[PDB]
Amino acid sequence: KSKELHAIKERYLKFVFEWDASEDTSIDYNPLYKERHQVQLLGRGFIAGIDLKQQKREQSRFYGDLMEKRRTLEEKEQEEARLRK
Amino acid sequence: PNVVFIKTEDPDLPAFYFDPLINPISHREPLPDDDEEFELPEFVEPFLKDTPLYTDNTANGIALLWAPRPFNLRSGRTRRALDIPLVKNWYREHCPAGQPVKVRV
Amino acid sequence: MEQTLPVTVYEMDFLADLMDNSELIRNVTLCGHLHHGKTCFVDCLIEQTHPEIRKRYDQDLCYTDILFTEQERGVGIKSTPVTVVLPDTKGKSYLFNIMDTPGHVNFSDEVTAGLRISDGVVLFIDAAEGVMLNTERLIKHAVQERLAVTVCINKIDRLILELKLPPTDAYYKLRHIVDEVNGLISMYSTDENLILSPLLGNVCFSSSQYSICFTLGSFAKIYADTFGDINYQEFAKRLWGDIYFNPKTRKFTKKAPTSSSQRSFVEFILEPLYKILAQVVGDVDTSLPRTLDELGIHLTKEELKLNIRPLLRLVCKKFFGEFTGFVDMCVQHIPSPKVGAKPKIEHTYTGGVDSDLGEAMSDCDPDGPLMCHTTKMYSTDDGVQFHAFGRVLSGTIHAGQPVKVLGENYTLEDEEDSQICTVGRLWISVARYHIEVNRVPAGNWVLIEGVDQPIVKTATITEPRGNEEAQIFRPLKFNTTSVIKIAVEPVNPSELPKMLDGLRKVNKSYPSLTTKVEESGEHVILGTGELYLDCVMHDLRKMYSEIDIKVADPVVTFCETVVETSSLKCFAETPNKKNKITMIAEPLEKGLAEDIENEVVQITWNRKKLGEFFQTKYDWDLLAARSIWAFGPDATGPNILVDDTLPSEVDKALLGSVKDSIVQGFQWGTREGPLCDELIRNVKFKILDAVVAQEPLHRGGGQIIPTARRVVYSAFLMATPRLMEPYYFVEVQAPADCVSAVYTVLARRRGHVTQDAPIPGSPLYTIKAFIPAIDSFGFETDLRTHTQGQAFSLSVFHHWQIVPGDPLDKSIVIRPLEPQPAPHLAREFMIKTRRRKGLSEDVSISK
Amino acid sequence: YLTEHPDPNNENIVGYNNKKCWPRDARMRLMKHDVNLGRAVFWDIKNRLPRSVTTVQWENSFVSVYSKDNPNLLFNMCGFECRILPKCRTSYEEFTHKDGVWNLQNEVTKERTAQCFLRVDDESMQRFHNRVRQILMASGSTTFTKIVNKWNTALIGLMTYFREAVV
Ligand SMILES: Nc1nc2c(ncn2[C@@H]2O[C@H](COP(=O)(O)OP(=O)(O)OP(=O)(O)O)[C@@H](O)[C@H]2O)c(=O)[nH]1
Repeated sequence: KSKELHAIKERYLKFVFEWDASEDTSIDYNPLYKERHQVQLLGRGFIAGIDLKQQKREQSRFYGDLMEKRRTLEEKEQEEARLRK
Repeated sequence: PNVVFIKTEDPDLPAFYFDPLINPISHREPLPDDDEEFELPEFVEPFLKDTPLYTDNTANGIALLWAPRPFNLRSGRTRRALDIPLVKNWYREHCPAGQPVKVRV
Repeated sequence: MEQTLPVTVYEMDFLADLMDNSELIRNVTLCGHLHHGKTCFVDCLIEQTHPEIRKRYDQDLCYTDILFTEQERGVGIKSTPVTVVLPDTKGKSYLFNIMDTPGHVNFSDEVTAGLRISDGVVLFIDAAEGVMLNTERLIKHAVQERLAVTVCINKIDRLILELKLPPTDAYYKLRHIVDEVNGLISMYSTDENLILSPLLGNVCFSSSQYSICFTLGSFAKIYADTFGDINYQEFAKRLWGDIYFNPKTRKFTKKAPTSSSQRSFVEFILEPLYKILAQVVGDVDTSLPRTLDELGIHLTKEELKLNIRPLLRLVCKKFFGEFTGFVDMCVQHIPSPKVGAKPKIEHTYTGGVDSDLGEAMSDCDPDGPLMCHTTKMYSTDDGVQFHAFGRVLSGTIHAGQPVKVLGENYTLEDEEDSQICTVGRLWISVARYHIEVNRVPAGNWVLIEGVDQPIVKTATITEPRGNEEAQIFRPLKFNTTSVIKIAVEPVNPSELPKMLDGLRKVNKSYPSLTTKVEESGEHVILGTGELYLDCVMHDLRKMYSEIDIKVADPVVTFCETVVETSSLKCFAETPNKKNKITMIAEPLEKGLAEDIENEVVQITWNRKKLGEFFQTKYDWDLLAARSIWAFGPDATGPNILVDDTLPSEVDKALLGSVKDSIVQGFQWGTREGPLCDELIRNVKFKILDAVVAQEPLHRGGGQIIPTARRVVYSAFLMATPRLMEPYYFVEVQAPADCVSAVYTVLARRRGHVTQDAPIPGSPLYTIKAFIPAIDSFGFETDLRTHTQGQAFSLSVFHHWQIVPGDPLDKSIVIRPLEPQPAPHLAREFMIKTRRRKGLSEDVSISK
Repeated sequence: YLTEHPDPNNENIVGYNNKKCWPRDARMRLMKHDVNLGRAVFWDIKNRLPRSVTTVQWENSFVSVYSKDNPNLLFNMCGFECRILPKCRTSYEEFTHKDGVWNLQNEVTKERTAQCFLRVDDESMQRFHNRVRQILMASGSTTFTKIVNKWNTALIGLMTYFREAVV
């Protein structure tokens, strides 16, 4: 709120190996531009590099419940069978 | 336009299968009468009828349409080993939240 | 005729001789929601009529997005006409005049400018998405303009190759889309002959990317061509709905033989298509040659080496062929210019169909009086001179012939806006290249040169020294209202004339652009949204004026209204001080301003029907209900004027001598409004005692009109004035996970969610919400950024709602550069708009 | 003025000298009435002087108008860069004792009716900077004491002539 008003007012009125952390962008006041919503990719796509189990633990759990709701008992038991495999 | 490619999870499911991620279709015609004298001749059948609908590599070969290049290819020209960045699509992604400032810079 | 042109399947002499037979011409517009596949419909069609023009393997040449901003922006921004000779199922050839319209909700004025000169519509409906915001809006607009509607359910590979639905559930999805379209059509139209069904040939199934296009009859003709003995027209009548094939008796029943039996569409049309696509994309090395042998398709070895997407396109091209289902659908269900010339004159000609020229035009006779109607103006790449584009409704326009261009204000007594000009050249316009011709008969579309000077938006082009009583065609009525507003000024004020000329040129380009010069010497542009005004400013800077132009912050247009009846009856006397009028102002009943604006009622009605309406619909006594004098600042503006003067109190006959002046004063004072010079909406003005001076030299003229305006202002001001915000209607399509982020983004901009609901057969959701137009700049960017691109919204003007505060309250303290709380938004919006218009600092509330 | 020098396209706002050293809200604000009043005043004053004896060129003047649109009065006097801003006008704020600010007060009623923020003319800063450049550049073989003596002379001159304007 204070930083928002300051933003409006501003708008309208040696060998260094490491990068200086003052060169960084991304320090916003808008909470929509700091706490972005993370893509879930239908709960079946993941990110490159990172450990798969970590992502599977840290995902938003929306689609797990949406399966548990929509999935019928036959599809539920088939999914459980693959899970146990 | 958003791609709605429903990624497959079981190899033991039909390739064409109404996934639970897909919102259900809530069910609910100048047709002629059955007594109308239209007969389909003896040697007439749907076009590919002995051909099975899906094969054991139809689910996998559709997933290859939505693959990143070079995996959405099936032929091409070789590159040099040094001309292939393996992490150039890693840092073209959004700057990850929660990493220390050194990583984001 | 003598112009170098790309090689065509047909020959330009056949095209020139098809234009003289108005039963072989089809004037069609292509429309739909954004990105629903219209461009390559025509593009894939230009390929089949242009052997050397071939789409690049990895990139689609849109061939109709000819401009620059279209090319990198990847949106359709302008309508582009295409003229092609297209063969039918039975090999017959027709001349198709196709108009490719954009599908962004901002650019709908191009759609209306293409609907005017068309006899039918082809609505494109993505098979995965379904029926979206612009699909419904264009359906409403096209059944209103009295056009014959067909439907192309495009992008049906997404059902196979993305959603991977079982063929039967793909059938359910297509049937659901057709049913939604039918429901909308019946919503917006009383008569039932616009029933859409693939059994009537009304609906076509397509996938432009892969060169698929069929109706039921063309697929049945594929069968008939292979197995020669079936009558494909009676086959086609059994290929949709709950009709099943009984293979033992070789007959089609209405009841499924036993169980697990497939409907005829699935069994005979959808399973073959699933199997072609699956064989190509999955088993290309293993068992594709065997099935291509079965279908009778032989690909050379250098072609089976193609990537999977070019291979699929080529295989489907070989199997299906040309787009003769499209031509069948349009030839059967879209009228020829000759047959559709009667609704066209009935609807869009100011002279009425019963006039003599409204009879010579309704025959579409190419030897009659010239009557050409242009709705678009296309700019030569140099950006200097334009070329009008319309259709010849009668007669025949020749190159070199002198014509009489009539403007939009021309009437049969005020003949000053007409102007003689000299047609220079006439081009038949395929999308990219123009084919110069020497004449264009009735029923065709022509690009005219030489008449570009005296027309701003639209025109009626006739013959001089004849056609002495030729009126105009009504100006385009648009889907929306232009609400967003920016002001411009050159950086160096020495070159203002250059920017003024550029503003005139953009006014010609965009059909619904409205550039005006406010009182303060400020030049204002009205637009529909951010993409629209972004492209308008792009053009203004880079095409028509090559100077640097400053842009003000975007704002909206407001409107002024009341919320009770004026406390003390107000009054105003003339400077003569013998004529006295007395009014009070009260708000219109709920839901009447829309009826007045949406021509549900007109004052052209006789007093009997007008009074009967008002009586039965809003509880008015016959006295007042027949007492209505005028309607809003326009002929249809959302305000009424009622005379409650009793015949005993005031001589009704004598009062009638100032009715014609009180009406004008009320119209002008509602056009301006006292608060911030915005329109007045939803206000009822009752006169109470109009003491009239008997002396005609004392009343009438410049004495009574300003008195009427001033009493209008005072009466409006004694009923509690309010401001009004344009409210936008936002539809968002986002995955189920990103639905809550939509709520988070909306709530910060005074947004209020009406509904969220899944998309049948699709993994996505549609959030519909209302947001103030002013609280909307960057809302699309906020939503597409917070969601990492996974949520997308098109927003469109819906209604006018009251700003929370009270505009006339000096107790409110406003700082210069910070957002207000809602309790006093109205006060800020009022005073800042006053400051921007150049008026005083605050109102003078008085009598 | 406009009778003698009409402006059809409102071009009087291009050759207007401003005091670029103050913030944008503390400079002159170039509204049309105020720009025209400044130009009119300058043209009136210039016409009085015969052009043969001496002239006042526009490019070397600065005409600052205080009106309902401009709440600050600005001028450049004897090397100082002053900006008067009345208390009843756009201040709306309690002020502590700032070094550079002069608390002007009415001589009859002893009430703070204004302030006068002070600065150093860009010309004066550049002149001092050039003096120090002469110090360093002309050194060569001089002793260190002479160099520091010249530096102290320059610093004392500047900082005893511009006492609060430096701060
Ligand atoms: N999956 C699929 N994509 C298609 C098909 N046809 C077109 N597309 C793609 O969908 C997008 C639609 O672009 P256009 O066809 O140019 O869009 P439009 O319908 O003209 O609409 P505007 O952008 O408003 O002009 C492009 O990416 C096309 O390549 C189809 O049959 N299937």
